[PDB]
Amino acid sequence: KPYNKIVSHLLVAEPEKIYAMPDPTVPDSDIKALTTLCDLADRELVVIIGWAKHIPGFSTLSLADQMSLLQSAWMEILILGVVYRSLSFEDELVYADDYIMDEDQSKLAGLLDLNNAILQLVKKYKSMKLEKEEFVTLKAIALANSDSMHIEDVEAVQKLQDVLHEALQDYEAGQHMEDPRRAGKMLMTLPLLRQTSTKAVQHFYNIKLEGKVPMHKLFLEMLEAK
Amino acid sequence: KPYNKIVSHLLVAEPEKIYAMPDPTVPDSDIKALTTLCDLADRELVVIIGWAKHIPGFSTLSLADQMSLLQSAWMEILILGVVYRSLSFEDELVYADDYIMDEDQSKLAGLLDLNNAILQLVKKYKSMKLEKEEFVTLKAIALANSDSMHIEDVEAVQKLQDVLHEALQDYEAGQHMEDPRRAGKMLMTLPLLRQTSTKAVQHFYNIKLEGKVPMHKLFLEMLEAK
Ligand SMILES: Oc1ccc(C2(c3ccc(O)cc3)CCCCC2)cc1
Ligand SMILES: Oc1ccc(C2(c3ccc(O)cc3)CCCCC2)cc1
Repeated sequence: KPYNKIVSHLLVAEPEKIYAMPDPTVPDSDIKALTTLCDLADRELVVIIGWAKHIPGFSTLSLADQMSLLQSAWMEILILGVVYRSLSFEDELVYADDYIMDEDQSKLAGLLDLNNAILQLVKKYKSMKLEKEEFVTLKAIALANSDSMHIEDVEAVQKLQDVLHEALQDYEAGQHMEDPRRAGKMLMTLPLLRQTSTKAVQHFYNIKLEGKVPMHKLFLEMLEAK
Repeated sequence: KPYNKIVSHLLVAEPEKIYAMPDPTVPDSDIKALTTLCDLADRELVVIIGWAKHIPGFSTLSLADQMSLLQSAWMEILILGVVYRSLSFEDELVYADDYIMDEDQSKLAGLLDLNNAILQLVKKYKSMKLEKEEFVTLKAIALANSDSMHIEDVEAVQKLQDVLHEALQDYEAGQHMEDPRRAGKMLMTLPLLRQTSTKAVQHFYNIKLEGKVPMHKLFLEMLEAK
């Protein structure tokens, strides 16, 4: 009756934060900002692949299904990270401790509209007082619930969805008795995450095609997987 | 302890079906198919505005907030309708009783990819054995949970979300004791609905800009509202 083991487990499995390391020799530009961001994403993708797979049941899926889930969910997982890191800030996005974007910098990078949607996600979670326990559980649910069209073992993926959903249910029933509908409210934040991810993928795909911003192999593989 | 009044109420508030009435004098073409579809959407938008509103609390919102919710959610509500009408079919979308699209017709209309996503929604709901009670409750939740950036009374909209969520919870606790997580599973279908809506809006906005397909005023107002 002290809280849910899956939640406890996801908390200890949480990766250490990564630095963006913008090149201090390079003049600030939209190209610099986008290059720095895509480089950070590439490195975070490695972390995410390693992180997944720790999710109970995930490593028992075929490598194909593991890949399918990751290829569908990666943008949502990246976005939920920057949202969480940004909860204590106002109108700023904490991509990394050394890379915090305000409205002006978003404009300069051509990301004002996209970043404003991310800020909408932040605003909603601030109102809800999203906890770390809830954040890690939602990242794992976003992975399991990512709607890949290419899944081999649909029943096994549904089972993963269920284990993680039950964990959220249990956590909320124990920790948040004042709100018998909090788990559901948390699940109801997922559509805006999906919407913002969908738009972010299209945006960076367009940037990929325009050919002006260098991108690493893994990030390109993940982008091209949609 | 017989089922939830909000669910009962949404069932009786369900609009009658509408016909597409493709013009039988016009040769089949992508233009004919898209014109017929946008015309059907325009007429369904009127129905949806009338339907909303019957949702408890909805008419008590400012006209601004009523409009904001409708302008954000309309595509999701239209899509959930064609999904529901299509549950008893295989690889076909029942836009209307007189307008059922198979894979070949989708290709001809340039909607193969979009319609395939809608078919993914259908497939998931078929597996879950979505009921009419659950369909109408999800349409109302999609309206309340539509993430407009323009809401005046955020607390009032959150209250609407909560009333409808509680209705789903209650319905599932009474009707589906075999699955204590069914309400949550239903909420977890909303991200794919949002994703498919997001893509459909962009697609028809592109068609709007290309200027080849005639569109009526209300449909244009709703499209331009995103
Ligand atoms: O932790 C993150 C989150 C998002 C990101 C990206 C991002 C996504 C959306 C956005 O509005 C800004 C940056 C960088 C650019 C490539 C896609 C992912 C990078 C690291
Ligand atoms: O009941 C509906 C549902 C969707 C539709 C549209 C639709 C949406 C998505 C899609 O893949 C096909 C048609 C018609 C074209 C204008 C947008 C809405 C019309 C009536």
